[PDB]
Amino acid sequence: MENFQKVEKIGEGTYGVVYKARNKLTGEVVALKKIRLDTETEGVPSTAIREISLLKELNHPNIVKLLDVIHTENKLYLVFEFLHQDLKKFMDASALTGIPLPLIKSYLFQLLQGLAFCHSHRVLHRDLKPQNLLINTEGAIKLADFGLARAFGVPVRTYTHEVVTLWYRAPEILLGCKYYSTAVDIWSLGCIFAEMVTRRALFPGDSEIDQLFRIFRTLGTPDEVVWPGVTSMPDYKPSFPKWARQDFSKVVPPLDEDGRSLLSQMLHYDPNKRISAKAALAHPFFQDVT
Amino acid sequence: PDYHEDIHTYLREMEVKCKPKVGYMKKQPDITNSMRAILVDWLVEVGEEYKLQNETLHLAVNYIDRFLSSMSVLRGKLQLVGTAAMLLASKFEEIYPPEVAEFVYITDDTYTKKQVLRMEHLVLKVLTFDLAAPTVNQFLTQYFLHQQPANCKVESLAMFLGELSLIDADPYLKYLPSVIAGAAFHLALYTVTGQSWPESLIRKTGYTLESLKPCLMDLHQTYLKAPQHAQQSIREKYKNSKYHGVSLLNPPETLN
Ligand SMILES: CC[C@H](CO)Nc1nc(NCc2ccc(O)cc2)c(N=O)c(NC(C)C)n1
Ligand code: NA
Ligand code: NA
Repeated sequence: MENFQKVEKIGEGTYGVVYKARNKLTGEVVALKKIRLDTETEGVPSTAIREISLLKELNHPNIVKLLDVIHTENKLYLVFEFLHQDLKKFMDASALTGIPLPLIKSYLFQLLQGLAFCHSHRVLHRDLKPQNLLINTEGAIKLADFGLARAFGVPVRTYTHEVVTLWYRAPEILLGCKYYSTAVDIWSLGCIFAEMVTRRALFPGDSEIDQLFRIFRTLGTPDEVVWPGVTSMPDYKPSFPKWARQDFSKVVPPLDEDGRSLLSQMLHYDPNKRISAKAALAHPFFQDVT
Repeated sequence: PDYHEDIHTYLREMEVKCKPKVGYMKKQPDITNSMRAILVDWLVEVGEEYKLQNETLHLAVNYIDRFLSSMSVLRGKLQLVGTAAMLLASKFEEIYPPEVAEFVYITDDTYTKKQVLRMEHLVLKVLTFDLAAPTVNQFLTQYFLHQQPANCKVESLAMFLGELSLIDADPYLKYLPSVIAGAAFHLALYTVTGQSWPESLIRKTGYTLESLKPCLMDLHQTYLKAPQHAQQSIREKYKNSKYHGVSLLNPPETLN
C-alpha cells in the first residue's frame, strides 16, 4: 500500500471505507475499499468474501471491475477501477431539467445487461439503488457494491431476510415470503427507472408498513386474483387498506406506451410473473436505444 | 427458466476450472487418502452439530482438496486446514455462520483462534479468494426438477450417495461434480422407483447412461460396501427421519 496516495474520501460502503486514490508509480486512478480486520476478531467478513469471490466471476462492461486484493496481516484492501460519479449524485445535479429520455433509456438498458449477466451466473445483487450505480465520462453505467450479494441455487433455498435498502425493497421481502430470487433485483431497477423519470424516489417509506402502503397506493393493494397466496403471507394483514391502482400516466407522466408497459412489468406483484432482466432487454421500449 | 439453462451452462464451465489436481496425494509426503477420509467424515459431524447445510460441507471439501493440490501439510496440521475451510464455506454459504470460537471448540482446543484465523488468511491467499465453486449438490438440486412431483426418498438417497463420494479421493476425485451427481441421481432413482436417468436430463446435460457408467460402477460399489466402510458419520446422518432413513434401504444387487 506504500504505492497508493489517497486523494479523497468517497464514502462508507456496505462495510468499511472507500477512497479515491492514485498509484504513485503508474499514475492509475483507483477506488480503494478498506476493511479493518482487527476490529471484528471473527476473521475476514462474509460480505468481503462474497464480494471478492463473486466479482472475480463477473467480468462485464456494466459490472464494476475488481483489479486487485491486497491482504495485510492487519488490513484488507479491494482495489477497483475508479468512476467519477454515482447515479444518486447525477440525479441531484439534473433535478430540475430532468435526465434526458434517451440517456434514461440507455442507462436502464446497460443496468439490465449487467443484471442479466449477474443472474446468468447465479448471483443476486440485493442492494440495487442509485448510490451503488456508477457512471464514467464515456456514458457507461455499472453495477457496484456486491457486499450484500450472494450466489444462488436452482431452485433457491431461504436466504437472508434483511436485504435491500427499504425504498428499493420488493413486496415479497416486506411480506416475508419464504423464498425470493432474481425478481427482487428487477423490482429495484423498476423503482430506479421511475426515479430517473420523475426526479424523486418512487416509494420513499420510513418503515416496513409505510413502505408497503406507498406501494399499495400506487399499484393497488394486491389480492388473491393478482397475486395468488398473498393474503396468506406471514406479514400480510387483513386490515390492510384496499387502494385502487393508479393510472400509469399519473405515476410516470413523461413516458410513452412502451415505457409504461415495461415499468408495470418490472413492478408486477407476483414475482413469478415479474419480467426477467433478459426479457426486459427484448422489450419494444429498447428498439431505438443508443 | 430464462437463465436456468444459462446457470447450468455456466456451472459446467466452472467445474472444470475449480477442479483439484487428480493425483495430489501421491505428492504429499506426510498425509494420505485415509487421513483425508477421516477429516471429511469429521466435517460431516461438525455440519450435524451446527446444523449447517449440505452445500457448506461440499464447498469445504472443494476448498481442502484445492489447497492440498498446491501446499504441503503435516498430518498434525491437516485438521487446521479443514477447520478454516469449513469456516470459510460457512461464511460464504450460511445465513448464520458459527463463530470462530465454536469452531475452536469442536477441535477440542487442538488449535487456537489465532491459528484458525491465520489459516483462514492462508487458504484465501492460496485459493486466490475463488470460493464460488460448483458442487455435486448444486447439480443435484437441478437434476431433481426433472422428476415431478418430487420424490423425497429419491432426493435424500441421491444426496446420501453424493455425500459418500466426498469421503474417498480414490476414485471420486477423477470425476466432475456434474457426473457424480448424475450417477447419484440415476442410482437413487433406480433403487427407489425402478426408473432410470430420464430423457429430459440426457437433453439438458448431454450425458447418457453409458457416459455415466464408469462413475456409476464405482458409486454402486461404494453404496454396496458402505456398511463396512471405516468412516460411518454419513450413514448415521442419513438414518434420521429428516432424510427418510434412506441409508437403511437395501442397495440394488445389479444395475443391468
Ligand atoms: C459509497 C460507496 C459507493 C460504492 O458503491 N460509492 C462509490 N463511488 C464511486 N465513485 C463515485 C464518486 C466519485 C467521487 C466522489 O467524491 C464521490 C462518489 C466509486 N468509484 O469507483 C466507488 N467505487 C467502488 C467500486 C469501491 N464507490
Ligand atoms: Na400486478
Ligand atoms: Na501421500
